[PDB]
Amino acid sequence: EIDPKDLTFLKELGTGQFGVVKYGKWRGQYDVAIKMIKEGSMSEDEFIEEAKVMMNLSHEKLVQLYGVCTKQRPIFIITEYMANGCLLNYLREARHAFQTQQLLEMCKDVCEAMEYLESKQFLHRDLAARNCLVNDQGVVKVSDFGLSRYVLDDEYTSSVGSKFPVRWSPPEVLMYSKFSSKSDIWAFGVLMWEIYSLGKMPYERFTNSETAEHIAQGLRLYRPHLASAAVYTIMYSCWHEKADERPTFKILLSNILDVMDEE
Ligand SMILES: CN(C)c1ccc2c(c1)CCN(c1cccc(-c3cc(Nc4ccc(C(=O)N5CCOCC5)cn4)c(=O)n(C)c3)c1CO)C2=O
Repeated sequence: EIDPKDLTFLKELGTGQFGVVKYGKWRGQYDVAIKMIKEGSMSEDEFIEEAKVMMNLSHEKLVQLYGVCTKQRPIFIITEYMANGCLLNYLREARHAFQTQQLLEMCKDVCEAMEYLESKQFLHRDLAARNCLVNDQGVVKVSDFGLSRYVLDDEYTSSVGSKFPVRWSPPEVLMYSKFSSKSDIWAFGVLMWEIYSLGKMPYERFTNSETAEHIAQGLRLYRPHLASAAVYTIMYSCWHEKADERPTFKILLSNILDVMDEE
C-alpha cells in the first residue's frame, strides 16, 4: 500500500482499458507511472486481493509493480516508468532503423519475462506489442499481465466482442474459451511477427471474423521480409494446431539464443 501523499502527477501518458495513466514521481525521487482506475471499469475488490500475489512477481523484463492506493477512489496502480512507451508505436517509427539483431533481442526480452511467468503458472492472456513497453535503454518489458481478469467491459472480455484480441488468439480460445500456457505461446508467436513486420497489424488485409476462419483452415501469418528461415520456424512453432505440440517459453528462449549465436 502506497501513501498517495508520496505521489506527484506531472504529465498524462494516455488512456487504456482502466482510464487515464499519468507520469509522476514517488517519494520526490523515483519516476513512476500511475494508473488512475476509472469508476466502473475494473472489478476492484478482486484486483485488490490479486495485487498481493502480483507484488511478488519480479523480473528484469517485467514492468515492476511498486504498489497500489486503495483506501480511496479512484484507486491507483503505481509502476516502473518506461520512458519510450508502448512497443507497437516504437516499432512503427522508421527513424529507429532497427537491425535484425535488435529485433531478435526484443523477442528475447519478452521471452525471458514470459518464461518467468510460465514458471509461476501465471497467464498473461493479452500478450501483444501494444501491451509491451520500452524503457530508456531500449529494453522491452512485458506489461499489464493478468489484468484482463478484472476488466468489466464485455466488448474486451467476450470472444465475440469488438475489443477481444482475436488476431493474437489460438483456435481453441476463439472456439471453446480454452485458455492455457499454450494460448500465451500462440500470442507470443504473433508478437514476434509484429516485431519483425515493424508493427504491421497481424492479418492486415482481413477482419477479425476472416482471421478466425483463416486460422481454423490451418493457414497462418506469412514470413516477414526481415525474418530469416530460422526466425520464422520459431514464430511458426507457436502456431501448431495442437496446443500440446507448441513449445514452452523455456524452449523458445533456447531457440532464440541459438539463432542469436547463429546469425
Ligand atoms: C487489461 N489490459 C491488458 C490492459 C489494461 C490497461 C492498459 C493496457 C492493457 C495497456 C495500455 N495501457 C496504458 C495506457 C496509457 C499508458 C500506459 C503506460 C505508458 C508508459 N510510458 C510512456 C512513456 C512515454 C509515452 C509517450 O507519450 N511517448 C510519445 C513519444 O514517443 C515516445 C513515448 C507514453 N507512455 C508507462 O511507462 N507505463 C508503465 C504505462 C499504459 C500501459 O500500462 C493500460 O493502462
